[PDB]
Amino acid sequence: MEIKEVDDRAELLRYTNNIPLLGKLVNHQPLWSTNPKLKSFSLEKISAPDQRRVQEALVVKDLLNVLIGLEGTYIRYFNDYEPSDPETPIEFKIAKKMDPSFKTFSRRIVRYGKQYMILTRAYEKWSDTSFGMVLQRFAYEIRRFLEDVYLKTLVERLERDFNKVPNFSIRELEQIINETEVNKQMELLYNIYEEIFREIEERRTNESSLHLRLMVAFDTTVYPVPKGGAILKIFQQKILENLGDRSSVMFLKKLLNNISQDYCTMLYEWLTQGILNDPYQEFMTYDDLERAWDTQYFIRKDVLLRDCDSEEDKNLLFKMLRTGILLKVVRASLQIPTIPSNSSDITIQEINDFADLMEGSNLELYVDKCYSRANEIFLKLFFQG
Amino acid sequence: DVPMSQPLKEQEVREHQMKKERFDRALESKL
Amino acid sequence: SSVTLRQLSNPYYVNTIPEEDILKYVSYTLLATTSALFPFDHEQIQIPSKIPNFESGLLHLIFEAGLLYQSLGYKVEKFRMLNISPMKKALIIEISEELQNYTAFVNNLVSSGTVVSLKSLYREIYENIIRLRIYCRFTEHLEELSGDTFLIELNIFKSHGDLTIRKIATNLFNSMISLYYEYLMNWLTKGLLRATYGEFFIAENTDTNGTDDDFIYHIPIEFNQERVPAFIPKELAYKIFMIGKSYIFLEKYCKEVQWTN
Repeated sequence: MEIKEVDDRAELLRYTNNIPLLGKLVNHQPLWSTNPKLKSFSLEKISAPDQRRVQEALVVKDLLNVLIGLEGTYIRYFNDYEPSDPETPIEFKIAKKMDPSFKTFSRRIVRYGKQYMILTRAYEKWSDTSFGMVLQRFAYEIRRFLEDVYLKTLVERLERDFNKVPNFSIRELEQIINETEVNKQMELLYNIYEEIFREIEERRTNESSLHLRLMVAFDTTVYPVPKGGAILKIFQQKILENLGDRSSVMFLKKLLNNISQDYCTMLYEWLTQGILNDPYQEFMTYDDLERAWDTQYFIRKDVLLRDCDSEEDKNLLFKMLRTGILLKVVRASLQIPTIPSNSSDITIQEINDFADLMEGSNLELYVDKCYSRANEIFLKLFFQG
Repeated sequence: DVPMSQPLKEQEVREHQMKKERFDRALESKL
Repeated sequence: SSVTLRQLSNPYYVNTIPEEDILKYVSYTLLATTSALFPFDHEQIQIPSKIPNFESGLLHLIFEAGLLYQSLGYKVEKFRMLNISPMKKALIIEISEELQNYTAFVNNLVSSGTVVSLKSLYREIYENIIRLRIYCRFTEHLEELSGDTFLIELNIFKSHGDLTIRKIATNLFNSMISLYYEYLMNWLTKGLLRATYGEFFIAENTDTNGTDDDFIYHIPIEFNQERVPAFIPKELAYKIFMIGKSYIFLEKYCKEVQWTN
């Protein structure tokens, strides 16, 4: 094929003021549609039987590039695709002159390429500090998936076979994508992306407790981002949607198990030490005062683990708050950063598995233990000290 | 059905709690 | 029969640069050096026309590391030539450490002979690209910022959900804070305020005005509560101040040097 003279240049973007911390800091290749670079090939010239195999080879080469977000020779980015503006929709043009069997396979395969680009873009966006902590960890997990699985498969299994296997065909390509369940994992992640995304678009679009209260307010602010419990709930819902699919739920559970580690760590310290450190505002609660004893408390309704429209959850919520508050008071009175395991003889194990804690009335017992420790320590000091 | 009152202790207990709450709420509403 | 799909596609790429030539000059570009194949300028990488857009796009991604590497190297030199807070140097040192690690990594992959494709290359270097991206953003306007400011931002990043962010933010912090520790020691054991560049909350009071220029009633030490960092409880920040102030009082005016020493 003939080559058009196009002067491309790789360079750093000069302005990063609106670029996510982990986003791309460089420019991009010009699009085919503006700077073709190669002379067009008509396809029809090689459409005959026994020429067709070559057309297939060319199509597969394109799919390999499509799967990592690059256009190919006969598969081109959508005309209104705008690589310099990462809001742009992702779509592809398939040369109409391509054998229809390929056009069919291509649509089935390109779809994963679309998910790839979207997910890649999504985790980059999510690196911003405006996003919740759990979501940031999720973004991390996505990124790792892509390197660990998605591309691992593409690079070591598929490109390698294109290069070395005499009978590799587009038929096998589809088979591999599915038999390794990489596509399944992509779909699950993708579906999560869409759910989060949709929820965000909605976020963008839109007294029964008095006997036990202190100076506490219910924070009903609906955040643009489903931080804290709001993300965790999505995962729970996705598990419910996937019930009966053991592979899927195991996958999803691994993600939940990973993203929830920091949340439950934050919770642990609040409940066993009274120490809450929530720079990303994920937590179910926060207080005033960032003399200073007139602490007001707030309940972040929007990031709670339980909606608390039931008596049991309301009771649990308040016990949890009290637990942490009692502990905070003790630390303040003793002027200690921490309350030791050598205090009241109650051992509170760390939360190892968030979902396990949410499952069954485990919060209730876990919290009762926590509460009890806070209470016994508090009482010891107040009565005897 | 028999046109009868529900039990009396319960009626009084409810009155006591409502009265206590009426008082408490007179204050809770500002405090 | 035995012909593979690549072998079949080859006749249409005859006028383009083969993978081997690309690989042979890519590593040089990754280390931000230039080459005939990739005429890398002080800023831009010229991309010759014999590289198709598919490959160009992949190379824009691969080469990001060279571009980031180049940028970081330039600022390291920028700072090397300046008299700056040792805590900034701590960051500079960490940048250099990362660049050294990058280098070793790249050379390992390249010299191993195991990179036979750009896709493989991209996947392997991918993590390092990210690490560089992180440093590149963290070091923006490094020269406009004070050492405390960075410690504060690092503390925020240390809680970030991303694990690489935590590792880097943590390590950068640790490097810098260890010098904050040293500043505190200089103050605590010597009563010394040195090379603070305003980054330390205790400062020499140079605001003299004739009366007491000989420091008879006043010892010229400021306690800038507003500059006290998050990791030092106010009570201690003040206590720290008074320890060094007392050290000075004592050593300078009472002259109980043997004890003091």
